[PDB]
Amino acid sequence: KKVKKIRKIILKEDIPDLGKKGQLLDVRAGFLRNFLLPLGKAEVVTPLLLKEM
Amino acid sequence: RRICPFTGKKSNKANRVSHSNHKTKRLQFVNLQYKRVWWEAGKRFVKLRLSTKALKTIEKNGLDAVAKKAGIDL
RNA sequence: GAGUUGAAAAUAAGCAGAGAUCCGGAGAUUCCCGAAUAGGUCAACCUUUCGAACUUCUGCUGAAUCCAUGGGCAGGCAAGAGACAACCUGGCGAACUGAAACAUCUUAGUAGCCAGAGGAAAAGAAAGCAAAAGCGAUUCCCGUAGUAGCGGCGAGCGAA
RNA sequence: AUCCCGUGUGAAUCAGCAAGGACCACCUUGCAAGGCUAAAUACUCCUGGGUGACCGAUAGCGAAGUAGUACCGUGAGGGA
RNA sequence: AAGCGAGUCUUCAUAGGGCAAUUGUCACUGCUUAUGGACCCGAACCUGGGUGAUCUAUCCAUGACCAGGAUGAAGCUUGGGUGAAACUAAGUGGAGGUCCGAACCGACUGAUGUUGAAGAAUCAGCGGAUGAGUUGUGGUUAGGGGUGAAAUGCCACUCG
RNA sequence: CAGGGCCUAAGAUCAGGCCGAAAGGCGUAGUCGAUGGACAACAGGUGAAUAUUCCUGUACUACCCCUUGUUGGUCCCGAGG
RNA sequence: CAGUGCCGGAAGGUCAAGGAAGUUGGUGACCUGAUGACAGGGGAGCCGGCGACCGAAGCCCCGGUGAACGGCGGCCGUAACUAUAACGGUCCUAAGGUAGCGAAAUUCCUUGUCGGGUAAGUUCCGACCCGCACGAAAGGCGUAACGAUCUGGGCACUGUC
RNA sequence: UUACUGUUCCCUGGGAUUGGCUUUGGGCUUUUCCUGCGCAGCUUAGGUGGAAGGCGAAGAAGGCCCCCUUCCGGGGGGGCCCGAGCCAUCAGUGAGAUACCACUCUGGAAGAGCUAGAAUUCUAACCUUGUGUCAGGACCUACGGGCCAAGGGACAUUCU
Repeated sequence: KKVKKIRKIILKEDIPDLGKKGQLLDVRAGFLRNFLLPLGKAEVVTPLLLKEM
Repeated sequence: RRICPFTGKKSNKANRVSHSNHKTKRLQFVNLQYKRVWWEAGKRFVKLRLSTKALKTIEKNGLDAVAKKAGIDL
């Protein structure tokens, strides 16, 4: 019926699958909620933090 | 109660209609489900009873402005 | 300004033309129960370390946890609790009835129940009506009008 | 159609958005997703005045004396 | 219905036909009609919120009672019988959803009593009476229910 | 002497805690709750109405004072009962 | 083991919500006709209608299961006198009642017929089976003991008479 | 009650809570091909356009051979060999070259995207448990709270 969107993440730690600490490979919102955001492992791409830093 | 503390979503008094237009009551209520969401101002999980629209707020807007919008965080 | 100690007579003693009784404004006391509140309670009682218990506020100390939170201690004329006929608002919310039966509908979002609150409450300052002409928040009354409609196009319901 | 909600998806800022009874085009009107406000208004457990083609002890309040009393019920309650 | 208008609709047609070509109003009183309890009395009922498990139907907790008298199951120990068994006299014992029968519990028959002494009893007998017993006190389940060794029984002389 | 100043059973109320339109429902600590557990008085007389209660005899509980010792004691905790 | 119930099964058929290729409609900048008082076509955007195909369980289907629901038949004929049917054929079902019982708490006719009991017995007991309309866990047939159970008879006993 | 209309328990699908890896694998594409018996014919007429030039020796006609749809009539190249041609208007012919290609078809592949479904597991969501550990004046081997551990696990749970 419907598909849920994909949320952007910017890394802070080496993914054992795809990304080494700095890539912008966007995966899933639930993979950010349950796994990446509590473990200090990814962040949300915001223009206030990415563009000026 | 079946209310979400962040967004004030309550149950819906909404009848159900059959083919012969017979109407019962069917109190219709939200999917405010048990979760345990990470909190950045303490770096720790909080156990909450969240509606899914409020889930979309605390992932979209962040838990700080939503929890201060409700007024409670502890 | 002339007699008083209620109804309510009698008796015993008073109180009073340096003004009693009484009336009015502001105060004081208000045992015990009852929100009842130190704790219990089988209401008007018991036990008491004689205590506004609990929630809220303020202050100190500050667990698992670093900041926290919880707790504990303390202060406080100390904010709330409880009551209220009807109206008002919010929520749950019928059925007998009418349809000459009855299920859509009506009775009816009425009664009842709970919560809240004031002398009124709700609403209320146009993301509005209207129609090429115009009005300027909400509420209430007369009217349009029993009209346009809605409805097993039945019973009925009925605006703007 | 307008208005408000349940699940899920999910915009635009004035060069726009919403409404004008499906909807589209043009015009007109207004600026939702933030709150607060007196008056006119409805009622009587009452209070203070004035009335009554209202009653007069089977009436008028249930109640003109102990009246929600005596009495009945375990109680809710009924009730002179 | 746009629309036309002393006309208009139907039509190829005014040929014909339908309907018009005009008419007071506001009150009071009276009779009827419509919505309300609607001429008065009367249901069995339905729904909502409460009150009740002192009666009674379960169950729980904690206590108490069951006079007196009969029978003698299991076991045990002696002694018979073989190298041990199987089994039996004889005592001892006191089991029972045992028997007779009081308190107690219950109500099978009959008579009385039917404005009864009594809204369910008296009298004469009757069934159980160590149990699936009886009872006191404090409780428990509450009506779209409870409880029921199950009768639609009982839930305060009320229960489809 | 019988209850309370002691204790708990069934059960109730339940701080916090979970749940739920409201009212409230579930439930832990805790607190109530005797029909139970613990605790010390009997005989004679008096008497219009009172007697284990008043009088007299003998007792028994629970604390204080008076004399010997001790420096720790009370409560919570561990156990028997 | 037919129908129903229950269990199991997956091949196929039927199949909702929803997704979706495609098709189609309305509006519409613009282009054309137009002795009419207007009309025809139409890009994008927006709003829709139908919709090939996917789409589970259920259901149809298949197989099992009577201490699951329940049901267990008619028609005639023929054996050395009268008979009666061991036996036979036929129709229809899923199958046509097995043991035992049997005028029964079940039997209408019926007070069936016989035997017992009685002077006399629509009641009782023992039999036959023509069981209107018994029957095997809605169990069937029995029996010691028991019953304020129903019912038949007898002794003793008496105002029941 | 297999009367009607329904409701509820329950089951089953789309969404959400809801994530990570790889396979089996049905439909769309990311370029190229083997590929086509109306006709008289060097030939089994793939509907159109570019058309005097391409494949070539970085080794072509024709002989050695593996494979296939098959109307076994006729073809493709992997290896070796061979040694200077396959032609091009030809006449047939609505429409022409097996000299060449941008496209693309009834059938499939090469490595890749997208979407199913189903399966494998991991833990981090979610569920359950712990007389395992810590905690305040003291306990929580009393519910519970923090931590840790184990079992499941994107299933189950809850909602529409």
